[PDB]
Amino acid sequence: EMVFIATVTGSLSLVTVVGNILVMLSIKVNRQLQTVNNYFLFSLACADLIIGAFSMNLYTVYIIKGYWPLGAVVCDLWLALDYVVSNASVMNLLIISFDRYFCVTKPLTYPARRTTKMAGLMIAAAWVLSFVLWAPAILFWQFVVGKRTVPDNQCFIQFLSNPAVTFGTAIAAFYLPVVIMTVLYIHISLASRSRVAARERKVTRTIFAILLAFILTWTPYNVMVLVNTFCQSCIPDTVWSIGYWLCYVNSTINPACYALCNATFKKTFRHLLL
Amino acid sequence: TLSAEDKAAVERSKMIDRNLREDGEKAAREVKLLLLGAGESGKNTIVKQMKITGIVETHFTFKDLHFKMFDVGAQRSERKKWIHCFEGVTAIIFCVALSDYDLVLAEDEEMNRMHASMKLFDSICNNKWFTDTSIILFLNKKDLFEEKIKKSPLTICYPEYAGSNTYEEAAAYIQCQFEDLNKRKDTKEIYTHFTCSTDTKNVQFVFDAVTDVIIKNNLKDCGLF
Amino acid sequence: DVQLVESGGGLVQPGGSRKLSCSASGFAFSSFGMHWVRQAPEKGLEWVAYISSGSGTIYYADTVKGRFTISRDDPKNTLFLQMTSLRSEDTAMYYCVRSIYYYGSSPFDFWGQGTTLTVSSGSDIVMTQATSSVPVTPGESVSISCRSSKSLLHSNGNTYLYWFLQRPGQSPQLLIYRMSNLASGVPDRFSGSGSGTAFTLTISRLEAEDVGVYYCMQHLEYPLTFGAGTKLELK
Amino acid sequence: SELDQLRQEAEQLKNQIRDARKACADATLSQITNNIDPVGRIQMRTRRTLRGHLAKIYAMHWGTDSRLLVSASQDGKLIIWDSYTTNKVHAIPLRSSWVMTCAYAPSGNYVACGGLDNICSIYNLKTREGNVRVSRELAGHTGYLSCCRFLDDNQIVTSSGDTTCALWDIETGQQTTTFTGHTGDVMSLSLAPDTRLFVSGACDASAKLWDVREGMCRQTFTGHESDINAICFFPNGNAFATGSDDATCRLFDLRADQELMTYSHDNIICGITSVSFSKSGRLLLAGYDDFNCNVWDALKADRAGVLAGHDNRVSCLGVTDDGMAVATGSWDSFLKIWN
Amino acid sequence: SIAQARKLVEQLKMEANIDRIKVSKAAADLMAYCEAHAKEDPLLTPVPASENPFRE
Ligand SMILES: Cc1nnc2sc(C(=O)NCc3ccc(S(=O)(=O)C(F)(F)F)cc3)c(N)c2c1C
Ligand SMILES: C[N+](C)(C)CC#CCOC1=NOCC1
Repeated sequence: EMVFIATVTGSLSLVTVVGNILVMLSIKVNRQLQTVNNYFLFSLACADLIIGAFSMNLYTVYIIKGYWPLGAVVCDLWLALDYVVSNASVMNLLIISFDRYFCVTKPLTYPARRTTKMAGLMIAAAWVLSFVLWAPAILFWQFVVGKRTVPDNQCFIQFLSNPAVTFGTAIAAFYLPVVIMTVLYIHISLASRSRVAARERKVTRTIFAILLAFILTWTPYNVMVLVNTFCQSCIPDTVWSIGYWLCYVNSTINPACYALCNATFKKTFRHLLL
Repeated sequence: TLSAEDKAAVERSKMIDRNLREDGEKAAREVKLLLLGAGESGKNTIVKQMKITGIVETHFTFKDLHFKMFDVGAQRSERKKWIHCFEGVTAIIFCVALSDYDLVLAEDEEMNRMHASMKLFDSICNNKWFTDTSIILFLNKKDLFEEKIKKSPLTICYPEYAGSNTYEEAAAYIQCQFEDLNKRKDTKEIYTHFTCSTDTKNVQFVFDAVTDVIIKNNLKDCGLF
Repeated sequence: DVQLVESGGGLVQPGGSRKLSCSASGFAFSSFGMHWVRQAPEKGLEWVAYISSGSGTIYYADTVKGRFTISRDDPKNTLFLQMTSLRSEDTAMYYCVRSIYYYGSSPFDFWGQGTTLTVSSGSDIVMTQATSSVPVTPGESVSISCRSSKSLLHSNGNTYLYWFLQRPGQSPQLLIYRMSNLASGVPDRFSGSGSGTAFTLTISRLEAEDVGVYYCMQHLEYPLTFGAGTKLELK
Repeated sequence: SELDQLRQEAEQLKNQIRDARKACADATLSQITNNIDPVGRIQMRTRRTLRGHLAKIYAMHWGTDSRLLVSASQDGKLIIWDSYTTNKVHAIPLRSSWVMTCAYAPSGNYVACGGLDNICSIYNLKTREGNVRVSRELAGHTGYLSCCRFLDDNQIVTSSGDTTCALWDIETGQQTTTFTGHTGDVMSLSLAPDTRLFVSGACDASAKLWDVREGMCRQTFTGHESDINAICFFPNGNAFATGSDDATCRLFDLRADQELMTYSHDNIICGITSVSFSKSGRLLLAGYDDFNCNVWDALKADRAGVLAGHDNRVSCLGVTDDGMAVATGSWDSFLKIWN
Repeated sequence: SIAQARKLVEQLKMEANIDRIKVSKAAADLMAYCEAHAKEDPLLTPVPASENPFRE
């Protein structure tokens, strides 16, 4: 049953785009949700919209056909798009963690010194950092070595076989932001308790939920990439597909763990659905 | 397109806009407290501690945090016509005199001041405008209450009291009855402090409670709560 | 009371530099745009420079562009005109004029006394005051005519024509602002009637303090241009 | 039993007034205007949106030129706007930020404001120094000041929460006349077109007509079941309309001395905050707590239309002197111009 | 409260003794005023876009 897989993954893409568009509509329709904290959610939902709309579908035709017949230029454009936007999603999560940390730890000074200019600066910094770290190396790695090692049939990145570049990209994209996010959210959990409890347990359940989602989606692929550059044949194509799909499902479930947690978004969601 | 005087009028309007935005930011960084309580319940002593007709408005600054406090005790008009003006305050400071547990009201015979303060607290705490607003409760005159509790028992105000005439049990009973008048336990918190004579631990208590309220508000803004 | 005092005049060698100051007292100085207007001794008024309230907009006349610099210091309530490369034509008496702009305001309402500067040795709207002198007697109505090369009526319904009176030995005084509106402190016998490009200022029951030179100014477009002035004298 | 006999005499007088009112009620207003055509459907769009206030707007008032309007909000700022170009002509900082009413003088030279400070402040707009100064502070009310209206540049009528209205001479700051009789807080007033009479609605569910010169209550109108938040005269001056907390508006007539029409719907349970009339008096516009404004056929009591553009309670509304536009100010910190 | 009682009685006297016309006449007068000024009301009937200051 090959075409059934295309239908279920298309439905998954539909859930991703409809959730992220309904988060953007919740921010714009409702006046009471247009806050500085919600601009980061806006940017994150735009990145997850891009991932749901474009990155998922080309992987669906890739897995159903088995090989990549579209071409080699469109393959490089797809890789640069998927990688840059996915990194931007992770960086948006990292600056959401930093913003929440500074809000809880310094409640009296930090929301006074956080403007819309600083929110725009950090969103721009996240997208610029993702673009600079992922687009030139993927577009130009073949030119740097002078040849295209990637077979035309299969679409993947040429520098995945190089150990140093893979370790640098993996450490920068995932193994440093996940440890920064874990430390910051642990300190958010500790700071939340009333020095002067239901509040602490509720926010700690929220912290554990979002951290478990990020770990259980991004981690399997990032493990496989490091394993692959040492042993090329160890990972069969099906496992590679699982890892990438899970990375996509992170963007699918992002407007549930982040947006829905604030009940005003739930009110605006249920009103817009009916 | 605009004439020269139209362009200069637009420029004046934009200067007015920038001054309004700066004044709005400066107003937003301050803390607003609504001071309530029965007459002669220690509100004036609270104002004198914090400081160091119409609406009295007291400013002070503590640990680089600015506080406006609004006393509306001189308004003899009906409360529900103007209480919605204080919908966005940070907290409500409610003063209750403990020594009034045996004193009858002077306006109305055979009605107790403590029951009247409980009815006022029940009206304020469960008001539809203050569903999320927190309450800092000050139980004033605890030394006069400890002097009175040796001779006059609590049973003349609370006949269902089953404890002894010692200070701590009676004070805990009054605190528990005031905190169980709170219907919306989940959405709001009530902070309770006893009077301190010149210790100045009340400005510190208000600071701590307001910091807790600001932390909870930031947690609600960031979506974690 | 409202007061603007100018200082910094004197005799300057040609090609030199000088800096005029205008001290303001008795009004909210930082809410008014300010103008410098010169007056060569035989000739009439000529607009020089303008700085807006809050210093966001600065305009110059074309014959002082690049040489003159207008500035304001709002905490000290002071207006500066730094003038370099002074030519012989720059010799004039200089006035600082306050003007505020909102709906219904009256710009150019107060003029300073002026400081004297002596230097030793195409698309502008042209306002024409054809008659230079008119002999008149007290108690007689009199009309002063101004003519504009361009229609001063804007699309918003305003006609931007201003009438000023300069008594002998005094600074100019605002009489009529925006063609038909009379100014504060001006007697009701003055009236202003205009139809796009031709304007009339009517003085019914003329008195002894109405003699002097009457100027029409447009305020539709920068640079602001004055008429040559119509003089009223007794007998 | 002097107290009881005067209570019986009062009850007898009330019975006589009720019978005299029932005598002069041959027909209703609905029976006479049953043959006139309905106004159709009134669709008014938001032409302008005035932005700048950062808190709830509690009152607004149009200038008599129909282009300039003052608005009062609880951020502590009176803003005077130009409706045509959405330009801020003036921004006046208030000494007390708890303001509930604002008025703009018919000459245009002054504005007034007041609120929980129990003081009516008069601000001069045409000053030689170029700014807006406090020209006068009127003190003497012992409750919150709920409404104020200029008669001319020297006289002003205020209503207050101390159950009294007052006519003030501005240049000496003295209460020339005090109007007493209301037992509850007077929440609004309205001046007649000749400014000889004014009506006031209070929290005792009653409206009183007052002579300005002789200082007496001419007529009292009942019928509402709750506090009368708003009141507004009919353009001829022979009728007024009241908006109350019982979700009804009511049209009373001064010469027939009784209620003429009730404007209510089963859908509407929220109280009315503001009422006004159109220039012909055919439309009655009312702001509500449900965040909307309703336009009623004032002769037929049908809902002619809905002004729905605010995210919070419509706290105030007004119609220009030429009847060109309706301004609605609301608790969501915006004013909207509709036509 | 004899003063307040007698003041309420005198107030109800001066409110009782007024002249009152019939409701039908006042209703006819309000209807006549509303139809006498119908064409002068911009809210009732929309004006052209050129005439309307806010639209134009
Ligand atoms: C460095 C590197 N080296 N090799 C590969 S190959 C691959 C991939 O996904 N191929 C398509 C495919 C083939 C087979 C299947 S599959 O049987 O699971 C079925 F049948 F389609 F479901 C899925 C997808 C990569 N992403 C990849 C990478 C990153
Ligand atoms: C693996 N997939 C292409 C599906 C998404 C991606 C990526 C690269 O960016 C990230 N790596 O780990 C964290 C960010």
